[PDB]
Amino acid sequence: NEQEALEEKLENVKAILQAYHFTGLSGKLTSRGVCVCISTAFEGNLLDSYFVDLVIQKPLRIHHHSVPVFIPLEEIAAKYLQTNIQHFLFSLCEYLNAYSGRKYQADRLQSDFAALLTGPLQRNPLCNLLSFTYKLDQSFPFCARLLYKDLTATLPTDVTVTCQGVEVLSTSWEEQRASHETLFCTKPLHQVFASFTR
Amino acid sequence: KKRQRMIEVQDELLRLEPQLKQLQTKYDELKERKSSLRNAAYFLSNLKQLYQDYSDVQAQEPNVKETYDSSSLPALLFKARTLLGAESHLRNINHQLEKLLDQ
Amino acid sequence: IDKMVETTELMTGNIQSLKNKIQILASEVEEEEERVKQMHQINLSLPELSQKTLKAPTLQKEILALIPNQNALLKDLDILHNSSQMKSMSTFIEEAYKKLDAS
Amino acid sequence: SKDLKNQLGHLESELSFLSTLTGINIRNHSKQTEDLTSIRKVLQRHRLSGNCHMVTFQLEFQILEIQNKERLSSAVTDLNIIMEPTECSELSEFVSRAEERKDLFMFFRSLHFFVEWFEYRKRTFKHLKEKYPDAVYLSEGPSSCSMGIRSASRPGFELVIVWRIQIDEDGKVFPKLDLLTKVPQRALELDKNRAIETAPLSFRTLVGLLGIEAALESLIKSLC
Amino acid sequence: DEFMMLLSKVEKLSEEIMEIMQNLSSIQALEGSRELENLIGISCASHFLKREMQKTKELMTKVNKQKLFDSYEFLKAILN
Repeated sequence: NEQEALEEKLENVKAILQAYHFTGLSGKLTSRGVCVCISTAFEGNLLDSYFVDLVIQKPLRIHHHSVPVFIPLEEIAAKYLQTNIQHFLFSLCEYLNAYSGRKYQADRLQSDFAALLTGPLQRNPLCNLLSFTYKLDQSFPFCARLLYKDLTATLPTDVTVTCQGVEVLSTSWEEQRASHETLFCTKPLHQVFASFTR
Repeated sequence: KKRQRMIEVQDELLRLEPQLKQLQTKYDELKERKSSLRNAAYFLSNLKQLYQDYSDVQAQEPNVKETYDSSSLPALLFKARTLLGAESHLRNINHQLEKLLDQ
Repeated sequence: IDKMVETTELMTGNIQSLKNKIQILASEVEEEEERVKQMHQINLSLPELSQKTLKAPTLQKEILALIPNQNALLKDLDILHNSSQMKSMSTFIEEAYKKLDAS
Repeated sequence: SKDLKNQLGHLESELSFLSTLTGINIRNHSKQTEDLTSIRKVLQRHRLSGNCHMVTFQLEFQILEIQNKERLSSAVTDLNIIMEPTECSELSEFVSRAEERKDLFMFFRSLHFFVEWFEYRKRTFKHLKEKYPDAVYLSEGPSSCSMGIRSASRPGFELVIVWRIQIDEDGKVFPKLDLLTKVPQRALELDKNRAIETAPLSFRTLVGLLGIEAALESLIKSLC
Repeated sequence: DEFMMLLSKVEKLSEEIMEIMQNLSSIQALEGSRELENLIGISCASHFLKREMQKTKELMTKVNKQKLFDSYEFLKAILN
């Protein structure tokens, strides 16, 4: 009777909410307000997800969250909480996606291509500064420094490469360093390393 | 005794640095703001005067065979966009036609 | 003490000089920032565009440097703009569009 | 059966609230599961249609969940989206870019920003259409990129404002404004001050000085 | 009903508008280059326009036969 149709509607709406769960940002109604779930993914590889608690009463306040402290959420909250909360959510999505992508690139470099790297690469918690020396198999030592002056993009804002411990003696080193600089500036980190390793 | 002098001098130096930075930022944004405002005012006044002192010569000859220079080609080309896109525009309204007849 | 007191005294002198400069510039800018809007009105909440759009390359020069033989195409572009067939076609399209907007 | 009706109503209200907050209204969703075990590999195919307030879409993708002892890797193996055949070529270009990049969230966010900028453009053009109907000639309509300003005293003198919305390679969305003037050489031979060649840069400085609609209304008043 | 007259006159106009469309090869020469098609917005291609006009005829006749012609307040206006 009506029970079967009611159960069908219930399962349909549950499936619809589970479908919203995959769009990246989800919301749930609670007593104090709305709990928002934010998801991060890079190149289709899903990663860790976080949550934020909000209060509906005026003025809008923040109850608690699990976002890492070094993420500058206080200023963006102060300047977009009261107007266009959806724009606030989208900007927060931008920040988390960029940070997760940068961390994923750094971790993939650390784990996969450990043979070419000689010593541990210096990394900051925000993962916006990298500096490492590498030798690729003759022996062509290089040192690379990448600085990410922006926080909403996964591509370096400026990259520099130098030859340390050896003087430039042929155009091969010059073309190699120019190609490395261009690849760093345009293509992702691990892609080029997987490219010229063969 | 001199250690306290060390500490305090470093204190005022540190607390005066940001004020200098802020003043520099305010000055070098205000300069360009004023320059841009003046330039925009000049352009607007000049364009207004050009239109005003032209508005009569067109009335003297209403249908003169007037051609256009190379600078007017873009706009004319932008006028031809729909001319080469009208059929495609029809497709859109044709789609809207179905959107109109979905009843 | 010697070096760092010298540094901070030079810095505070520069701070005072910059404060005087910004004060005099702000006092001077007033006359022109009311003079600009003499014959023009002083001033729908559209957010202000970013400076990247302001510093982006414009379209007119790109079009001019992108298409060759300006006159070889204009010699017929003017003729077609003086033709009435596509003018009537454009009037028909405009009438259809305003009919749709009327609903 | 009143409690079940109450729960259904509450779920419907919550769904409507979430849809109007996020801005995405979804259609029916279909799921298929395939087990390909050699350490476990599962292939899940999802299909769903929907719309964002102005534009519909239909997407279908498949993901490969690799469950292991310590890791659970999920990768979008294939995705395929279809639009309705609009006249926005850059929309199709971005659809192709997202298809060849195999990513989802940036597509949704870019679509949201694009429809947001489109709605501001349409609302701005239509307001100025009615504010000064005797000096505005919207040749293509409020849902287009062109704006045509013309004086009824003389049809020869008129100019156009081009407002475009562009999507970069990364995925961001930014607008751009320019003007094109169809001026006869009679004005060139009349005025030797030569204030027409600098119109683009000066106008772009003007719009960055006091706003967008302010510059537009100033131009309308000057042309009046 | 002037719609019949306008349709007839545009149909008679079509032949010579495509004639003048094919008069010059420079317009055909610039075709196929995306550098202008993306700037103008869609494309520069008008070759199936015959089918377009011959298809709009029945559609328009059927249309004539049928005669088709802050955050607080925003959030609170939805919960009601």
